[PDB]
Amino acid sequence: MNIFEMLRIDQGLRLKIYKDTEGYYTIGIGHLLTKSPSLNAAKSELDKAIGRNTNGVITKDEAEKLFNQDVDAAVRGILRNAKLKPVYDSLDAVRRAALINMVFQMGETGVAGFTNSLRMLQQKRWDEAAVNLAKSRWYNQTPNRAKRVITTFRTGTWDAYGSYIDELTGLFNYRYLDISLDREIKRADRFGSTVSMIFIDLDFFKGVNDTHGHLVGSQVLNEMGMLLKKSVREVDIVIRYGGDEFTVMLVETGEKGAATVAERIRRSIEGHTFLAAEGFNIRLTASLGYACYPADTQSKLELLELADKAMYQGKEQGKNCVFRAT
Ligand SMILES: Nc1nc2c(ncn2[C@@H]2O[C@H](CO)[C@@H](O)[C@H]2O)c(=O)[nH]1
Ligand SMILES: [Mg+2]
Repeated sequence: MNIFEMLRIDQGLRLKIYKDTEGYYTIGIGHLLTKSPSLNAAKSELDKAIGRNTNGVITKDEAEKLFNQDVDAAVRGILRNAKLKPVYDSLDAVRRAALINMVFQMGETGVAGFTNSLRMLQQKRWDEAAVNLAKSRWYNQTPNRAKRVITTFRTGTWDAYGSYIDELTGLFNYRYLDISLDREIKRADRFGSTVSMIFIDLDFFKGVNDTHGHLVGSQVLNEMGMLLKKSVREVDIVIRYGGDEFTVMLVETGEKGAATVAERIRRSIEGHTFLAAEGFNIRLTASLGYACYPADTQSKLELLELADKAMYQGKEQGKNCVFRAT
């Protein structure tokens, strides 16, 4: 965990322009391009910011450079702010990340208005700072993010963000499904775009544990996570759940893209030899099901239900297959 991954959890990563909660054109890890209603003005600013003719689309490397520029500007502003500089200078690196996080969300002036919280932070009175931080419009507006940021100030650890990471595979875990889904569905609702969910369940995975032992099976799941990430884009969200069950949430594409990605995943699993560098010859297939929002449903919960039912239909009809919700 680090400040990039922390803000990616809180703000997502997007490689095409989207609209934030106020309707403002944004890209990357929460980089506001403009408040202008003009998409053209947003694209002209994006080209200046990246230093390329982007037509509204950037690479992950570009988004992370833009993010680092935004962190540097937040720190330089903190250091020029008489109320924030002494607190920042006094904090350790993790708690500085929490302060920067607040500046990303609400701006420097907003953070500087946390008079009593800042006092307690400068005095290392962590529990009192956490109580004071929650007495704010910020906490009420975004309580889940504020609780994470507050826990980071209270503890000085990354644990509130690490609890979204699956230890075995390094993928996101089931706790991230709520956050990521709610966020990309809302962004799609504002923008008129599509979100698709793909459920993937390995076929006969118990047979790997039976033949090679559970430690080998766990390494197969780790390699499966790597293969899924290689098969999708950096804006797509890959989660493990549980056991040999994974989800992929597709962002920034449509129904045709969902079909293409699900078929690519199925084919890539079927063609892959697992643990080959360790001398194994493990072969697997998977059953996949997917559904698209808003085409197939206008309920996020139903979207999950339909993709899972489509996957199970594949399981019942021979496995090694992809079904879209009917
Ligand atoms: N090796 C291994 N097997 C698992 C893990 N999680 C679930 N499983 C097994 O995968 C099978 C899925 O049906 C079940 O027997 C689970 O016990 C894991 O982390 N490692
Ligand atoms: Mg299975």
